[PDB]
Amino acid sequence: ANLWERFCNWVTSTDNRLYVGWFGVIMIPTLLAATICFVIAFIAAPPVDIDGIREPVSGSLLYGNNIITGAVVPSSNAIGLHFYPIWEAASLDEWLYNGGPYQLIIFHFLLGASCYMGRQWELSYRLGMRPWICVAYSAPLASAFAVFLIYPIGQGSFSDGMPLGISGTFNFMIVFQAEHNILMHPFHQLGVAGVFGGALFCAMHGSLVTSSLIRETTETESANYGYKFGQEEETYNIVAAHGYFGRLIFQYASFNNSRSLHFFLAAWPVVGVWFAALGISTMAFNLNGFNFNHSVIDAKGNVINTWADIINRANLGMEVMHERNAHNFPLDLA
Amino acid sequence: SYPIFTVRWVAVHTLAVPTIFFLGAIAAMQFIQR
Amino acid sequence: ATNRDQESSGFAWWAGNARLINLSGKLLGAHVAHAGLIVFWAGAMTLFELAHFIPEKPMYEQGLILIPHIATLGWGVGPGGEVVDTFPFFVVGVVHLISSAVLGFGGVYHAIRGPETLEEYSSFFGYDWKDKNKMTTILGFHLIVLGIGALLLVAKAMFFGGLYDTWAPGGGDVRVITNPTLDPRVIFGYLLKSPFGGEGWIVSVNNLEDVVGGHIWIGLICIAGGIWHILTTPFGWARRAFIWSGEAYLSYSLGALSMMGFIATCFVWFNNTVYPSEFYGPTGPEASQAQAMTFLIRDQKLGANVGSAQGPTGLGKYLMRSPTGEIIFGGETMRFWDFRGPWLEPLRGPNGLDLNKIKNDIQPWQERRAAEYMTHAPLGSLNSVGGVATEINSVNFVSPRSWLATSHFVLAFFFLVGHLWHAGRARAAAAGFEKGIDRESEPVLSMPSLD
Amino acid sequence: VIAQLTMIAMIGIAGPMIIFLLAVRRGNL
Amino acid sequence: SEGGRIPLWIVATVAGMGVIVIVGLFFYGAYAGLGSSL
Amino acid sequence: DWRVLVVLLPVLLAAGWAVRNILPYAVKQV
Amino acid sequence: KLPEAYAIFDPLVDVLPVIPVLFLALAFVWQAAVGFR
Amino acid sequence: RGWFDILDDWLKRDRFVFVGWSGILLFPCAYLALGGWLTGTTFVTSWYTHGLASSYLEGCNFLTVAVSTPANSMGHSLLLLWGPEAQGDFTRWCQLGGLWTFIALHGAFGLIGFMLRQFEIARLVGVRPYNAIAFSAPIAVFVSVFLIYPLGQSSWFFAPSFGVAAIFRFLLFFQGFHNWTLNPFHMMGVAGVLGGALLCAIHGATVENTLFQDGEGASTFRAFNPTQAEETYSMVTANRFWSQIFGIAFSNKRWLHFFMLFVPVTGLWMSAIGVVGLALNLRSYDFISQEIRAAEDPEFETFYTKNLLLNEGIRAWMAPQDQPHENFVFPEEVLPRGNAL
Amino acid sequence: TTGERPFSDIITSVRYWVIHSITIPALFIAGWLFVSTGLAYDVFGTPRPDSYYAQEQRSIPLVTDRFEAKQQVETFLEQLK
Amino acid sequence: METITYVFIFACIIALFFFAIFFREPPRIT
Ligand code: CLA
Ligand code: CLA
Ligand code: CLA
Ligand code: CLA
Ligand code: CLA
Ligand SMILES: CC1=C(/C=C/C(C)=C/C=C/C(C)=C/C=C/C=C(C)/C=C/C=C(C)/C=C/C2=C(C)CCCC2(C)C)C(C)(C)CCC1
Ligand SMILES: CC1=C(/C=C/C(C)=C/C=C/C(C)=C/C=C/C=C(C)/C=C/C=C(C)/C=C/C2=C(C)CCCC2(C)C)C(C)(C)CCC1
Ligand SMILES: CC1=C(/C=C/C(C)=C/C=C/C(C)=C/C=C/C=C(C)/C=C/C=C(C)/C=C/C2=C(C)CCCC2(C)C)C(C)(C)CCC1
Ligand SMILES: CC1=C(/C=C/C(C)=C/C=C/C(C)=C/C=C/C=C(C)/C=C/C=C(C)/C=C/C2=C(C)CCCC2(C)C)C(C)(C)CCC1
Ligand code: OEX
Ligand SMILES: [Ca+2]
Ligand SMILES: [Ca+2]
Ligand SMILES: [Cl-]
Ligand SMILES: [Cl-]
Ligand SMILES: [Fe+2]
Ligand SMILES: [Mg+2]
Repeated sequence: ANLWERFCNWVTSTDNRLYVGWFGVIMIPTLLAATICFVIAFIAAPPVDIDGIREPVSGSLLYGNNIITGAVVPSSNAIGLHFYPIWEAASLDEWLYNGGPYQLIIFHFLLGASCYMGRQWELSYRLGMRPWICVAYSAPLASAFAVFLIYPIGQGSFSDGMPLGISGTFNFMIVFQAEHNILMHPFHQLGVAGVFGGALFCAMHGSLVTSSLIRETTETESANYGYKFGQEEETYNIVAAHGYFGRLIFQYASFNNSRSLHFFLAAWPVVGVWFAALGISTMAFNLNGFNFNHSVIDAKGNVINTWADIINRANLGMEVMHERNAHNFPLDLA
Repeated sequence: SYPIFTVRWVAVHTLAVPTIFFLGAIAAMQFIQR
Repeated sequence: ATNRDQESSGFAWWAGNARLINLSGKLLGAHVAHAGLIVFWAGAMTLFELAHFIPEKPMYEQGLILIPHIATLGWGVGPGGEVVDTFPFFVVGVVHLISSAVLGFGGVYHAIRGPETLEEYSSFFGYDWKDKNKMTTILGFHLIVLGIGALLLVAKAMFFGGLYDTWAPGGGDVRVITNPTLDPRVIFGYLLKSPFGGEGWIVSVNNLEDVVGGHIWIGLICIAGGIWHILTTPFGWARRAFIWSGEAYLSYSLGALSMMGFIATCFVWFNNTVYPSEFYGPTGPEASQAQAMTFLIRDQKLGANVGSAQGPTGLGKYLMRSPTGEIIFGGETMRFWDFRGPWLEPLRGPNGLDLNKIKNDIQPWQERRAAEYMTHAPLGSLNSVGGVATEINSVNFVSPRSWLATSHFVLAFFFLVGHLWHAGRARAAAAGFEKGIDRESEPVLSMPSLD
Repeated sequence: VIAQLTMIAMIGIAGPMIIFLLAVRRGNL
Repeated sequence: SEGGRIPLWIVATVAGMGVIVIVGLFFYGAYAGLGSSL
Repeated sequence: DWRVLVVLLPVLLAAGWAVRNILPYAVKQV
Repeated sequence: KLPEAYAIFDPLVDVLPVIPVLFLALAFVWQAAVGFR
Repeated sequence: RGWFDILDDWLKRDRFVFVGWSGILLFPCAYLALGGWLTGTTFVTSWYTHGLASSYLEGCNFLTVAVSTPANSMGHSLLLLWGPEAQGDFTRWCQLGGLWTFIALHGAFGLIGFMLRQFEIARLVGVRPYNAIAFSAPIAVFVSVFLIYPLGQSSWFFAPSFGVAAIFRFLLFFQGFHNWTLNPFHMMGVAGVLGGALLCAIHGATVENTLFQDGEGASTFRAFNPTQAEETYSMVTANRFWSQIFGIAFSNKRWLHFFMLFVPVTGLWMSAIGVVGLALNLRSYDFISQEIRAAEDPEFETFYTKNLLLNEGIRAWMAPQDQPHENFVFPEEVLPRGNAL
Repeated sequence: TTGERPFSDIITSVRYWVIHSITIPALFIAGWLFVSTGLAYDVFGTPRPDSYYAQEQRSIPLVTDRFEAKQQVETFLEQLK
Repeated sequence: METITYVFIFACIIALFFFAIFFREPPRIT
């Protein structure tokens, strides 16, 4: 075989400790670049003028941050959605002042994670598997896209993309609530149903299978040793687990079919999170949460507050305080 | 061959009766004007 | 009842349309009936819009998305986009609605009455998915149809009234396009532009000559390509690259539509040429810019020297420089300096916004337009309360740009998901393990351990 | 506002009506 | 009386339509009377 | 309060009706 | 508004755009009628 | 076989809805908590406790109705119907917020009831009681948030009110006043919930995509039998796939499912600990080093200082209506605001 | 199964619908009247639209005393003349 | 010292990734 043929065989080999594959051919360098730039920036990058008003925000550890406060800071509002690679800067110092690391990292990362999804398809194909694990992964991926790419596009600036840091994430959330009332948006509510529900069903399934483990061990050893990797027999009694849960609620609320059950386990959080992503991605174009501000009115016309109006007051606090030196005109239109 | 008034029957109706009454009420409320 | 339960078809009711894969007649039925649904919504929705239409209110104050499409084509409107005659809208609606009856008729017929398979009935209309020749032929037919469509746009623009041109000198107006751009350097030039800020790829097309010429090119390209695919069969490298099956083809088209949906989202969000702001409302950038303009005008009237006014941050309160030096509006709207619009461009000089023009040349219609657009920014709630999320109820408004952008992002996303689904499945089915792993021939069991 | 509800009642029943008629006449459902 | 006399699909269709009607009424109420903001 | 009778007349007419209709099977069961 | 002549059909026109949705629901009525086989 | 044993017999009959001894506690308390919530949200105001409309009767929708907490002046009164506040008057009791304590308490005892149900059925069926054990996390969350937290504060008033938008308000209050997102116990909570969701998703998808072909159908659900001895999917293939994709993989099914119990249960428990802290205003509100630097150096800015500005806005702008018993009057000139907004 | 009649049987039986085509509308109408007669307001002490404030008042009738709260509410209601 | 600590814990975690992956106990089929 010729060199290219050999190379292809290696790339797509099912015997590599970590599968490479063609998606991996793109994934590996982009994820490495994103990772390296991220670590160096998080430790050592100078303050970044996120909002384009010459008010640099310090993100890195060496410049006064800890793990909780630190971040790689989004690129300058002056850049907006312009492409700002290293070679567009007059110098690395300019590049750093304007938040170049952020763009390098999120673009390399979004590409790399997309290829990660593709790679999940690819290995499933090489191993003779069914292909849809990658579809499950599309949910967290879509969310990543929502906060790093789509929301910036809609608002016209990567300065509004989610910061790469813990406190920065919280900042993104609070400003988001101010400007979109995301809590009153049904797609975010479906997202909450997705992750609360995912947690519920995770615990539920975990506990039901654990409850019906077939006795294979003594009391002085871990029950886990009762399962051996690759054994053909199922390790728990699903009829007993179903007897239990079916009696816990009523019989027809419970799954007797393991395939049906596991499909449910996949579908609930995945769909919920799909809607969370779509929530962010559509509030990106300012179609916002329900607004029931002053919706209840008495016979004279006095406003009768509901809990929605209290929410509105909180949001007002966030709105009037955020980016306190950036607005010169009365409406925050992006 | 089947009983009518069972524990299940009771449970069902303790939920269903109030539910229909309540839905009647909320329906009526839709025509209240300030 | 052939193939209409799980036992015989292999497919459960919730995947029931998968039972149609090799029943070309019934499948034809499903498709023509669906086309009927589409045409039906076009017509019905148009009539609904027209019934709810108050001509002296901006379209975008009235939750309209189709009438704007008709108006952009030059039908029904005059200078400034004023509605001068609603009858064309009425015609578009009625004719689509009438046509949907025909399509639905054919669809219902082929779906539950006509030959369930077409192959024994007609070698022309029959097809095998694995028959690469026939597939590329049908593909060819439809390419020719698409080319014809694009040429219909060209013909409307050049020989049947023209198009609404928001950039028309003296103000927006319907204009006949007489010198479409034919230069490939320009046309495909758009195709090679960055999608990033200040570039915008094909979304940046900003004059009707380029649009029309583009559709001339696309029309010829599609007709040529269609003939090509009728007359040829896929080459070897193509054969070895693709999966050749119904589900595979569906997956390819789903990928395509996902891409187009994203592209359209951006188009309606940024572009104000083929989506005139007169009909669709101002873009986000446009409204933000308009606010800056509005208060520059107000404060300058009050005696402010807006060129030298230093804001709190040290940057100009009204005016500042872009990173490449052009004079642009200050405040947050610094992000939107790539915006271009017929109401703002007269203030623009070679170095950007011109201070002398700003001081001496701003017209009342510009003030008006900036105020209108500032106060119809594409922000609003799901129950259509216009404004920022903290605004009180009063104004019933969500921009058509928001409706269109959000809807098509949702659809494009789910169509990407659908592409992954049906591509992965097509691969697995073609290789023959879509139903699961063969216990007696489990591939991993024949592979050396990882460690 | 009565005619809207009447209309949607006629259309809305038109659907299930086809199914019902065919089920009765033991048609090719 | 005997079970199965009324087809489960008819029951389902009618029940479903009823649900759509009452929910429809509630959404109507969002725009009229109390809670309409008007 | 006449309103409680005007309101709970449907409930008791319903209860009475179903009692009337299910009485023989109820007696047979009991 | 529609041309005056057609105005009597205003309620009908208000209801038409929703009809496509009905087809989706119809698919389920139909499936229930054949027991989701 | 005396009356106790006869009763035990009847309680444990295998009927459509199992009753059990635990049912005697569970069903009345769960029924009264659900019913109380529906009654309150349908008919009952919050005018006299919060200055809020909160019912369908008043014009609220599903998102905005709530059964609201009592007035702050009630303190932590049990607020019993026959108690010294309502004195047996049902209407006044509703007006004073009696339904809130009614629902919280019947709810608490209902949750006890439900977990007892889990033990009882597990014991009767012959399984290990890990489902009950896992249910301890819901308990910890309910008890810390609805009971301990307000008991630490001035009154029941600052407990969450039972409603959608009301809960959203609870969230925003915790951000503005407690800086709750900064709290490492909440963070562990988040890690447990999102990690739980991740495990749910990935496990479901993995099982569904390593299925053995056990039938001829393209719809593969029918090719399973609850009574079958064989694993329905390939653990070996699953293991190789994830080993080559992520670097590591489960190889032990028992450990896998125990872990699925462990992550979200532990997460919720940690969040509970944090809320118990917030009961005493024992917050993770600040980083002292941050504040010392920022106070001395007007050019030092991080996302932490940014978020505190947001909190200060929330507090000033929400307190007067959210805390009406305080009679706050904040003149315009003292409201914190950035430029223009 | 657990001895009860299948729901499929019951809800598709003629007798079931003879019973419930009466009992369900009756209940619905009862709730309707509970609202339309105004009884709901008085049972639960919920303000009608004209009973949140007296005509020139703009102060919420907030309960401020735990043990004479009842009397406070009564006073507040009298204050609507 | 703070920075050194943060980066040190992070570094130990990465090292741990390496051993958990390439020096895991190999799964063995029975
Ligand atoms: C746009 C949506 C759409 C369309 C066009 C189709 C089309 C089709 N489906 Mg699919 N399907 C759909 C959605 C759709 N489906 C949905 C949402 C589901 C999940 C509920 C399914 C689940 C499903 C299953 C399980 C099966 C199908 C089957 C079919 C085919 C045969 C139908 C048949 O013989 O029934 C007979 C139905 C009747 C006799 C009742 C009347 C039906 C007609 C079409 C009603 C027309 C109403 C219309 C207003 C009339 C206008 C007249 C006017 C123009 C003059 C047909 C091509 C079957 C198939 O593939 O067979 C090979 C099959 O087994 N479908
Ligand atoms: C041109 C577009 C297109 C076409 C022709 C198909 C065709 C097919 N799909 Mg694919 N699919 C698509 C897009 C498409 N899909 C998209 C965009 C997604 C992402 C969600 C999928 C995800 C998907 C999955 C997971 C599966 C399929 C399957 C199939 C096959 C069976 C479909 C069926 O009978 O469903 C019957 C229809 C229903 C059961 C209706 C579902 C109800 C939807 C979710 C309601 C949506 C809400 C609505 C928009 C708004 C609310 C309305 C309400 C209030 C009335 C058939 C070949 C099946 C397959 O693999 O076959 C081989 C299958 O398992 N598709
Ligand atoms: C391209 C799609 C599209 C867009 C952008 C619009 C936009 C608009 N419509 Mg139109 N319309 C559409 C399709 C669309 N519509 C369809 C399909 C119908 C038939 C139902 C109509 C019939 C219609 C009527 C009768 C009216 C409108 C009106 C409007 C305006 C107000 C919208 C509103 O308040 O929504 C409210 C928002 C919702 C109801 C939320 C929808 C969220 C969906 C259900 C989520 C779906 C997600 C996904 C598809 C599900 C997949 C499942 C997953 C598991 C895979 C707005 C301009 C109004 C107007 O002002 O006219 C002048 C009006 O009266 N529309
Ligand atoms: C669009 C897709 C499509 C396709 C591929 C077919 C294909 C077929 N049809 Mg069907 N049919 C369709 C749509 C379609 N039809 C529509 C819309 C209707 C309602 C009118 C019908 C109603 C129908 C009936 C009642 C019958 C068929 C029959 C047939 C078969 C014989 C065709 C023939 O010999 O005609 C010969 C070709 C001509 C006479 C020339 C046609 C001239 C065209 C219509 C002029 C317009 C062209 C222009 C591009 C239209 C644009 C429409 C677009 C804008 C929407 C063939 C398999 C027959 C059959 O199945 O026998 C068993 C049959 O009896 N069709
Ligand atoms: C509906 C549209 C359509 C579809 C589905 C097809 C499908 C096909 N064409 Mg056809 N073709 C079309 C329209 C279409 N054609 C038109 C309009 C023309 C005239 C321009 C042609 C002229 C044509 C020729 C000359 C040939 C084909 C061939 C083929 C076959 C293999 C093509 C392939 O591998 O593409 C995949 C695309 C590639 C492999 C290109 C390189 C990959 C790069 C990386 C793509 C990057 C694009 C980028 C993502 C897009 C962003 C925008 C960009 C401008 C920057 C396939 C059946 C081949 C064949 O087998 O004919 C018998 C062939 O030789 N076509
Ligand atoms: C296949 C199938 C299906 C589907 C189907 C479909 C989808 C169909 C469609 C169909 C269609 C798509 C139809 C259409 C129709 C239409 C019509 C019938 C129309 C008419 C019209 C008229 C009559 C008009 C009138 C008027 C005028 C003229 C003027 C103005 C006003 C008015 C409007 C009045 C289903 C799913 C069910 C299932 C089974 C299979
Ligand atoms: C009209 C108009 C215009 C124009 C346009 C045009 C001219 C366009 C063109 C366009 C084009 C020209 C496009 C193209 C596209 C392409 C694509 C989209 C591709 C795809 C591909 C693929 C998908 C592949 C894949 C693969 C790979 C990569 C590897 C191997 C295997 C396979 C094959 C699978 C303008 C703008 C001027 C203006 C406006 C109007
Ligand atoms: C244009 C026009 C027209 C046309 C019309 C049409 C075309 C119609 C159609 C219609 C239809 C097409 C209808 C349908 C309907 C449907 C429905 C109404 C359904 C419903 C459903 C439901 C309710 C469901 C339920 C269920 C079941 C069944 C099972 C599962 C569960 C559930 C519950 C989901 C006319 C003639 C008027 C004339 C004038 C103009
Ligand atoms: C509190 C109290 C009590 C109790 C009472 C009770 C127990 C009640 C109950 C009540 C009830 C028990 C009620 C119920 C109601 C219900 C309702 C009101 C419902 C509604 C529904 C709906 C609205 C639906 C919706 C939906 C969903 C959910 C999903 C699907 C779709 C739809 C949308 C349909 C007593 C006397 C002891 C004492 C005093 C206090
Ligand atoms: O950048 Mn970030 O935050 Ca979205 O609004 Mn406007 O701009 Mn800014 O203010 Mn609000
Ligand atoms: Ca009045
Ligand atoms: Ca050909
Ligand atoms: Cl901020
Ligand atoms: Cl500004
Ligand atoms: Fe499992
Ligand atoms: Mg109302």
